[PDB]
This record gives sequence, C-alpha cells and structure tokens, in this order.
Amino acid sequence: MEAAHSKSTEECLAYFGVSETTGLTPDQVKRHLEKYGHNELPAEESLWELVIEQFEDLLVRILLLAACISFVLAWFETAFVEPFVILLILIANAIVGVWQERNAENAIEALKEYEPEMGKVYRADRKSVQRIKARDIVPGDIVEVAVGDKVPADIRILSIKSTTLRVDQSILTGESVSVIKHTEPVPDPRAVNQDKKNMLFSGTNIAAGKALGIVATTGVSTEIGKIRDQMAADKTPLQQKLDEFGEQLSKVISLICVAVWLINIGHFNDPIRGAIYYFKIAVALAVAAIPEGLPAVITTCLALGTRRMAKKNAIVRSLPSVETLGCTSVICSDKTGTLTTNQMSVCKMFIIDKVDGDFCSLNEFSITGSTYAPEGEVLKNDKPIRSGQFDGLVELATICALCNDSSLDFNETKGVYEKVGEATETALTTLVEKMNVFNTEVRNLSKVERANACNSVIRQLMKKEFTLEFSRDRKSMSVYCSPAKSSRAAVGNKMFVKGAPEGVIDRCNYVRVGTTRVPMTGPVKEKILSVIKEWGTGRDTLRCLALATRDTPPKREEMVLDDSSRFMEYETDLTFVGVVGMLDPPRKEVMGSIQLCRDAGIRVIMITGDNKGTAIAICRRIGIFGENEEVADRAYTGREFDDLPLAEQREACRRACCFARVEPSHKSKIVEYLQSYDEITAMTGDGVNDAPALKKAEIGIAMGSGTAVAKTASEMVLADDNFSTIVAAVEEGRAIYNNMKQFIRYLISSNVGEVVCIFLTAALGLPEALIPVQLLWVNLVTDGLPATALGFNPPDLDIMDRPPRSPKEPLISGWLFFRYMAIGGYVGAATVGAAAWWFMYAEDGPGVTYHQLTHFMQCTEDHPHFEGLDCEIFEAPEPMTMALSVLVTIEMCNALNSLSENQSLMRMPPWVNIWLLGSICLSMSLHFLILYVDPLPMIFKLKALDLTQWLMVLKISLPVIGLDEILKFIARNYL
Amino acid sequence: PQQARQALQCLFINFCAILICLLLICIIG
Ligand SMILES: OC[C@H]1O[C@H](O[C@H]2[C@H](O)[C@@H](O)[C@@H](O)O[C@@H]2CO)[C@H](O)[C@@H](O)[C@@H]1O
Ligand SMILES: OC[C@H]1O[C@H](O[C@H]2[C@H](O)[C@@H](O)[C@@H](O)O[C@@H]2CO)[C@H](O)[C@@H](O)[C@@H]1O
Ligand SMILES: [K+]
Repeated sequence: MEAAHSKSTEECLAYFGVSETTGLTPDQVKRHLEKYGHNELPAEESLWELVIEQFEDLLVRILLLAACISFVLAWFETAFVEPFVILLILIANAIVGVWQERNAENAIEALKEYEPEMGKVYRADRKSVQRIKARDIVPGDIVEVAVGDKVPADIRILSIKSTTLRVDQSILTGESVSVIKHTEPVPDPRAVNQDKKNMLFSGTNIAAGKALGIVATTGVSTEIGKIRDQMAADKTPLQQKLDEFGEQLSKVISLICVAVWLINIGHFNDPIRGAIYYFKIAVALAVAAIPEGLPAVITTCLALGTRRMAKKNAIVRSLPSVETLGCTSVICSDKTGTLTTNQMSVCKMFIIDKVDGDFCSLNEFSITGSTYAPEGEVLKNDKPIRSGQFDGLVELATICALCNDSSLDFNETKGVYEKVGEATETALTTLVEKMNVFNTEVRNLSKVERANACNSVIRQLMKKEFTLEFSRDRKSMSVYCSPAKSSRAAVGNKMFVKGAPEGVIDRCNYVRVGTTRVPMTGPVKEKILSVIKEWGTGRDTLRCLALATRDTPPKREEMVLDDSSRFMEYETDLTFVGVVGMLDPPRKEVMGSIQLCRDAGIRVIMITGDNKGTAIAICRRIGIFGENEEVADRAYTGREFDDLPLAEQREACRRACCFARVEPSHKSKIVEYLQSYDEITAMTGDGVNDAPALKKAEIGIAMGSGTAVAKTASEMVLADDNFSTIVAAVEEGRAIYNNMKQFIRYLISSNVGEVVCIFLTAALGLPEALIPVQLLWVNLVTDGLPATALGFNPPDLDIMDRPPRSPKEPLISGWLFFRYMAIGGYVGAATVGAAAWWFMYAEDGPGVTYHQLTHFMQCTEDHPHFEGLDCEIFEAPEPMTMALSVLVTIEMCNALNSLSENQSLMRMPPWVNIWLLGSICLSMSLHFLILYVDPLPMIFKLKALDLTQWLMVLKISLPVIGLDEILKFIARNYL
Repeated sequence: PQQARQALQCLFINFCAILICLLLICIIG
C-alpha cells in the first residue's frame, strides 16, 4: 500500500481487509505471502565460476604460455605432457583452495541464524501476541512494537498504547533526537519521511512506549529497502599488518625469482633460446612461493572458531571483534542477569517486636525453599511457626501481595512453578503463599489453583485503585487501596510502599508494633538499619526491601499520576512495617571464571543496583576482591562518583572493581576513562540506555534475553546472559589467534623453503634439484592435505596465562621472522643437500667429494679433462626424487612443528591433532603412487631404493623437528 | 562426534581432488 501516511487508519484496515482486533487469517497471510513476497531483500545468487578466478592471475598465465611455447617448439622440432600436467595441477590447486574459502564464508554467514530478525503480530489464529521472524511479516498484518524493539517493516500507526511513543530514526534521517508520533493522516502524498509522523519505518527503534500498527510495505518497497538498493559498499589492524607483510614477502620473492633468470646467464646454449627453460622455472617458483590472495585456511579457523563460540553461547555479530576479543583487558559486567542466576527467593524477614525508649527488639524469621514454588516453612529460632500469630506479618504479607505486578503459574508439562512478572516481585508472591497469614485451606487445591491462592485471599480485602510506579530518584514504589465491599469498622484508605531501605525509612514517622503504632525514633532506626547491614554483608549477601504503609494517605484529587516526580512526596508520613531479605546466588561457574581473568591479566568490574556495602561483600564472595583486601579506593557508588573531580573520577576508573547504584550515564563515562589508559574494554548491557556505552566499548556485549537496541549496538550477544560465556569468548578469541599464527608459520617457512631450495641451485651452479612440475606437485599436496588439517588443531595450551595481546603489536615479531627464516633455510638446504648427497657420498655412481658437480655444465664435449665418467647422469631420475622426497617428508614434519606455537611435542604429542596424522598418511599413500604406479614416475622421476635411501631422507628431514624444538625452548625457557 | 566429523569431510574432498588430478594424468597417455 503505497501512500498509507496520507490515509486514515480506517482506510488502511479497509485496503487490506483486516480486522484490527483480530489480524490477518491464515488464509490471508497465505495469499499476501504470495502477492508481496517475504519481508526481506532478495537473496543474491559458484562451483565452476570460482575456479576460473585463479586463472586470471598474470603470473599464473605467464607459466601456461611458457609451457605452450615449449610445447609448440617440441611439436615442430616429459616435454610433451608438461603443459597438460601443469594445467591439471593448477586446476586442482585452485579447486582445493577455492572450495575452503566458500565453505568458510558460508558457515560465517550462517551465524545470522542464531539471532534472526524478529517481529510481533496479532493474527486470527491466536488471541495472544505472536513472536515471528520479521521475514514472515506481510503487508496488512497487525504489529506490536514497544521499548527496545526494532521496527520490523513500514507500518502505519493504528493506536499508541503508552502515553507517548518515542522513536529513534537516525539510521534513516540523521536526526538523533528521538521523535514523537501520532495517528492522524498526513494529507500531503508527496511528504518527506521527517513529516510522516504517523509512520514507523523498518530498521528504526522504539526509544520509549508501545504502539499497535498495520504493515503497509515490506522487503524492497520499504524506505530503508529502497536505500539499501542504491547503497554501495574497512580493513582491521591485523588485516593491514597481513596485507603489508604480504607485499614485503611478495616483492622479495619476485626479485629473487628474476635473480634466478639472471645468474644463469651463459647457460642459454646447452641442449635467447634456452631462456624459455630458465624463465619457465623462475615463474613456477613465483606461483608456488608467493601467496597472492588470502590463504583459505585463515578464514577457516575464524569460521571454525565463531562456530565453536556460538555453541558456547557467544554470538558474534561483528567479525572484527574476534580480533579485539583477545586484546580485551577490562570486563564490565552487570550483576543480576549475569553474575547471579536471577532466581530470587526471600529467605529472611523481620518485623518490630518491642519498643521501650532507647530499646528496640525485632522478630526475625527465616524462610525455606528457594525456587518459586509455594513450598517451604517460616522458621523462628529454627522452629517452624505459623505466620498469622504475628499481626505484623499479616501486614507485611498484605504489602508484598499488593505491591506487586507479578503472579505464579504452574506449568503442567514441565511440572514446575514458573514466574510471570519480574523475579523480584514473584519472590514476594512465593513468600505470601508460604506465609498463608489467614489460614486459608490450601492442602486440597490442585497445583494450578495453589499458585496464587493466598495472594488472592489478600487481594479480595481491598481494591487496588492505582500504582505509583518505581522511579530512580526515590528507589521505591507504592499502590493505593480502598477497603473492598466495606469491612465491619470502615477503616480508611491506605497506601502500601516497598523500596530500598535507606530511602523509605527516612520517610517514616511511625513504626508498627503488632497492630499498634509508635513514633519513629533514632534508636529504632539504628536497630532497623543494623540488621539490614548484617544481612547485606553476611554469607548470603541479601538484598533488603523495606515495607511501609502510609496510614493516612492524601485524598485522590490531590494526586497527579502522569508526573513521576511528585510520587516521593505522597510516600511520606509512613509507618514502617518490616523488611524482606532476598537471595540471588552467584552462578556456579563464576568464581572460576574470575580467577581465569586474573590469570589472563583481565580486570573485572562489577556494576550493581545493590547498596555499596552489599556490593563489596558480593565482590569478596566471587573473588573480585580478597576477603581481607582494602577496598576503600576500589569501590564507588554513582553518588560518590559524581562528587569526584574529573581527574579523580578518571583515577578511580584506573583501579575500581566495583560500582554500585549508578546513574544511566555512568557506563559511557567509565568507558571513556578506561580508554584514556588504552584499556581494551568489554561492556555488557541490555536496555535502550545501555546503547551509547555498548557503542563506545571496544566490545559491546548485549544480553540474549534483552532488547534489540542493545543487540544492534553490540559486537557480541550472550545467548544465556552468562558472565562465564564472556570469559570463554575471550578464551576462543586468543585460541583463533594462535591458530592463525600456527598456520602462518607453516605457510611462510614452507614457501621460504621452496625459494632457498631453488636459489641455492642457481646460485652455486648446481644441476636443478627440482623440476617445475615437481615443485607444483609438492606445493599442491601440502596446501591440500596437511596444511588444511592445521585448521583443525586444538586450543593452544596456556593461552589464558599470558597477558592480553596489545592492539599495536606487530603480526610477526623479529624473533618469529627468525623462526621463519631459520626453518625455511634448513628445508631449502635439506632438499638441495639430498640431491647433492646422491652425487657426493652415495653408492649409485657418484661425483667428487671435493667439488666437481658445480661444473656439470661442461661434459659431453669436455670429457677428457677432469671427468672420467658418463655425462647424462646429471639428467638422472634419482637425485630429483631424493630432493622431492626430502621436501615432502620435511613438510609433514614441519606440520608437526605447527601443532603449537611454543609447546614441545613432549607436552603436545603428534596425536593431539589426529586429523593432521591422517592427512600425512594420505600424503604418503599419494607419494607411493607417483613412484610405483608405472605411468606416473615417467612423467615425474623414478623411485628411491627400498631401504637405505629412505633412511637418508629421514635422517635429513627429522632434525627439522629437533631444530624447532630448540627454538621453542628459547621461547618457553626464555620467558 | 559432531564438529570433529567435518575434518574427515574436508580432507576426503581434498584427497579426491588431488587423486582425480593424478588419474587424469594417467588417462592422458
Ligand atoms: O476468604 C475467606 C477467608 O476469611 C477469613 O479471613 C479473614 C479474617 O477472618 C478477617 O480478620 C479479615 O481481615 O479478613 C480475612 C481474610 O479475608 C478466614 O480466617 C480465612 O481462613 C479465609 O481464607
Ligand atoms: O496505636 C496507637 C495509634 O492508634 C491509631 O492509629 C492507627 C491509624 O490511625 C490507623 O490508620 C491504623 O491503620 O493504624 C494505627 C494503629 O496502629 C490512632 O489514630 C493514633 O493516633 C494512635 O497513636
Ligand atoms: K562497540
């Protein structure tokens, strides 16, 4: 429906033929789904297409053309199939590397299924609201949006349920001041988005309120969907350092390749002309040794890592945050959903007992049962007691039942009593059901009926006229009640107040004692406050609520209800009744999680609604502070924080581990101050108010069970809201890194080997140790089997014992670049030494133990001077198989050196990555085929002796393991 | 067996790709 902003609500409902109270029928949904498509951008559409990509490379085709010119010169005159073989190998090297890249990219794309765009509809098939994938929303259905929600489609507003609807449309209009909405038509059909004040645009936010509307356009037809068509679409620090190093390596190898075409100056004449031989050998090294385009295994362990993370409940939204994740040095976490289970239970409570001048005594009680079940006893001095015998408890229960927007619900399949409203409130419902202050019959009730039986007995003694909702300035709420149907002696209207102890107790002029009343004094106040403190500070670190009644409340038309700031005044002149103490245990895995952070050099900062005293005590229980540690400079309330000068506030964030009772703007500030010390901070949040901080944080972390706005501003979502999930995500972050570095080390050294190998032959003047098709053969087996197996190796051993990596750190340290050269140098020398060994000290027709092989160039005509042997044993097919076999086996060996960055094979055995071992055996069974299955050794070279020759291949290759061990020792025992 | 089981799938595809390559060099001749 194109111009819905200009028509009446009644015209929009008319247009689609939809009831506003009902919503679309399954039949309508079905027909609309066909007519209008899904609420999404069209999927953009491969196996063969991606193979040709590699053949676009200039240096790849330079090889092919050189093997074509070499083939044509043969046909008009091994060398015959050379162009056919290379082509087959290079399609295979392409297939292997292009197939990994696409699967990694698909798996990473498939992360979006963990947190799919959701919408809320009323449809004809249910009375209740239905949460569905935004994708399945259709033009014409009835949509409900409220605070924190992302608008799922372009919607004409039907009715605003809250007093006011506030919308953040910045993403579409640039204005970042939330905007007011209405319901009347906006007559101008040409009107700009800014003027469509009755409209809700897909991709935007509800910054406050609640509204119902009808969907006008979806998918592409939507305002943001038109923009996303015309829209046309930044490298991470580790991507820059890898690209830059990619060019440093690329140009050195390119110079050395041309240096191979030069030093073989005169040799263009032996059996302008022979340069096609030394050119086609130089270009092959370029194709094998230079890594052009991102190696696929890299993107594979990122893909394997975030898949692992998602299974551990950390949903990565921003991939660049996987890089930041192992640099995090600070975690700021909210307490309730995250450090604690949020399973509330009242385990303690008290009322006033006796008051005599300075003297005040209390009736304390404890309550068993910690789930939401109405099952447990009320104890005093450890003895079971009946709450109704205490008139003050009758009143305390009346307050808990009336100051409450929650109920219990028995879930018949799960067999469990579940919560309806807020955990805190439901804990009070549960309590009330256990106290059963009026001795109502409950024993014969079904579990369904039992859930709220006692709460309703209370709820029938009065009418709940209205509620003074909670607000942050007073930290208390209240309800206003009149007696129902009229009792015997018409007692006046009442108010019941619950809230934070400190604030409500100050507003009390009286205290209840039984059913009698007595003036609030200093002595009574001190006694009330001391027990609040003991329970706040004791083993169970309880959250205390104070409960009061205003005995003589104002008249009704004295009280304005749309103005939250007059609410405190109405809640004065109170009568203190009693206190309840709530349990909310720390999660089981949290102490261990915090100790891991200590070990990894990560500071943890708790933010809580608890009072300061309690906040500290929780921190001692969970290991954030030591049970004796001084804390006076490391713990702050938002109030104390606001009273500090700016420089002092800053210094407080340098060292603080505990913030209690913070204004909504504090998180942002903490982020800023932490950044002023180059901290890499992770910050949790869930509300529309947490969004600015989540934006500023290096890693914003949103709660799975929280708002979409917080999720949209974050890098990561916690599926289970759990603090431990965060720590485990740092664990993976660091692991992925070490996995990249293990693959990078193996890739660089093996390619450097290829270079040193060939350069040594051309430099000294030796006969070619490896023919180009052999080089392209090894280059394919390694990159195909063992190299991709390292993408599947386990986490490195002590990644949570090193401190966090700096963002300014270089990708490859000098020491590491040494480990690249030293290892690459030994392989290059070992391959050329294995061919030269056959010539020097080997029993199969040798050269000279002095040095004669250098001048192999002069033989066929230069026989009588300094030879005395045949001159075709330099084209022999055995020295080139010794060089090949040493390369292949030292490549399998070099892979065992890539199981861990710094751990010895004595600690991390070869069988740690069991897939690596497999791919080796697969690599060997392929090698035992180009030496034995009889058409192939002809196209390459001929086999090595059954025993004695292999023992040299092994005694040459195996010290590569021994060498890297020393270099690992000079890294383990160096630190 | 769940995530480790995609290593066998990954290598087998690469093995087949390399093996097919050799058998084509066999046939040509
Ligand atoms: O719902 C019946 C309920 O009534 C009685 O409780 C009365 C009590 O007698 C009075 O003191 C008055 O304030 O109201 C109470 C709650 O209605 C029964 O004692 C009780 O067992 C029964 O459930
Ligand atoms: O107990 C002494 C006290 O009794 C009366 O106070 C009542 C109050 O007026 C009622 O609203 C009721 O709910 O609670 C009180 C009893 O605890 C007298 O009005 C008061 O002056 C007197 O001090
Ligand atoms: K951020």
